[PDB]
Amino acid sequence: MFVPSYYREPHGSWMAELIRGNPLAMAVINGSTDDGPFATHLPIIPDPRTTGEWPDDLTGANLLGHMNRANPQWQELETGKVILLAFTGPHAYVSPALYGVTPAAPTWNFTSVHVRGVVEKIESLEETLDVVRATAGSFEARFGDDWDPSDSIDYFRKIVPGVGAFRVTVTSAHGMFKLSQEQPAEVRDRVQKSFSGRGCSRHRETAELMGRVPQTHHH
Amino acid sequence: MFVPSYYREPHGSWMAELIRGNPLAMAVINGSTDDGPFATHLPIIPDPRTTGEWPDDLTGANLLGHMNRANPQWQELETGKVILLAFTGPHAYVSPALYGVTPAAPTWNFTSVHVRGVVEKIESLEETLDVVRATAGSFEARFGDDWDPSDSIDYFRKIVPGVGAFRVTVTSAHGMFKLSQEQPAEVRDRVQKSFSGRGCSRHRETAELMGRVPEHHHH
Ligand code: HEM
Ligand code: HEM
Repeated sequence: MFVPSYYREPHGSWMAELIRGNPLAMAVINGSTDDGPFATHLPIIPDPRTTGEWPDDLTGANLLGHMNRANPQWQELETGKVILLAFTGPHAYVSPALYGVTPAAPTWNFTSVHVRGVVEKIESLEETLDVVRATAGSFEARFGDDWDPSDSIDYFRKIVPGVGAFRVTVTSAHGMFKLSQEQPAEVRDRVQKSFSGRGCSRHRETAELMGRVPQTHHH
Repeated sequence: MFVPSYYREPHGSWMAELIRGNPLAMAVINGSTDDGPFATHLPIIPDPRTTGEWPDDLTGANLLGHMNRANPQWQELETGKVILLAFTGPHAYVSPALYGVTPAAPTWNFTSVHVRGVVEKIESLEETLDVVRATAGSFEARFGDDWDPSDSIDYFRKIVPGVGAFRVTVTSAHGMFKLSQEQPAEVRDRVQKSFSGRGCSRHRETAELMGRVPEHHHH
């Protein structure tokens, strides 16, 4: 991932936070020269084993995902293949009108974590079930409404033969936190102020992240 | 793009619409077997000279983008290479507690357009400057606050040698509009109703899309 130094994650935990808050990744592997790469949007969770052995920069951590086994990308997920998982968080277009500075150019503030690693296909029926149930339980607790899977565990087992589950061992993770760090403090405050007053949560989230980046040229 | 039949764009114009509102694409090309694919977030516009604005049918359309020429992906972007541009729109986790049905599994409603095409590198500095000026002007009208670049056109010339601009001639465009179409009408209404009341606009945006649609995912 190409990241100018002033847009790198302010601390490694920001990557963890973004991955956990936006776990529907784009999973990308090389394809043929004529087809281009494969890409599938699919849910990713940290492997619960990694919680007790957490690496600061996520290197060597294990993530889990699944996809449809009818999806052509599944046939290509050979164990040992390199994979990219791209997670995106809040973002918003920045009008130069908020800068109060001339000259200037517009830009887009945005947040992204690119994780690279090696795929291992999961074939076991029980381990596949462990993946989808841990994904269901983690997402429901974080984003849901106290739904109880207990009456649907047998339902999961009925449909689990269709699941293509896989593990990613992380070889690198990098954050792009493009939040006006190139601008003077007075200029970032003006954008952040304008973004807070929008009321559209995505703008508010972007403003909150820009406020937590310490004082550190793009465009 | 792998898309179950019931999640495909109901009309080609939905894809243009999504790209229009979320033009910061993830631009992806193949890499080496050891590196994995290249991926860069960058802004995409229709070529004003040809396509001009967004058409229902994107096949054969000409798009333009740019990235930093110092970005390793620029070196690998040979003219004639295939590229993927992935655009994402609104999305939201769906708790089964909204279904009122047992058993069930959770899911994530989301929207995505994958555009594939053939790359042509732009080398003229004036044409490169044309690309970024058209991008800034288009985005400012759509997302900004009436900022006038006139006093910054000389600033653009100063920094434009760093711009790697490129054209994509589109060979295919496919939409993933995952909006609970696998669920019965009463269930879709109930999820959509809940998304309207959340107050996070991303949820409202997802609800508005579910309302526009008149199947065995997780079934
Ligand atoms: C909890 C959050 C979950 C999310 C967000 C989620 C999301 C998804 C997505 C987006 C796909 C399509 C992948 C592709 O395009 O290749 C998929 C596939 C699939 N998932 Fe999940 N899933 C979740 C949990 C579960 C659970 C608990 C099960 C139970 C076994 C399950 C079973 C399946 C199956 C069978 C498929 C492939 C066939 C189909 O789409 O029905 N998933 N999932
Ligand atoms: C709304 C309008 C624009 C947006 C959203 C935008 C966005 C971006 C992004 C995301 C990158 C990073 C690409 C990478 O990671 O490799 C970039 C690079 C660049 N953009 Fe633009 N751009 C816009 C307009 C312009 C204009 C008008 C110019 C004037 C020349 C310009 C000059 C550059 C340059 C020189 C770079 C490479 C070096 C750097 O990032 O500072 N951009 N732009």
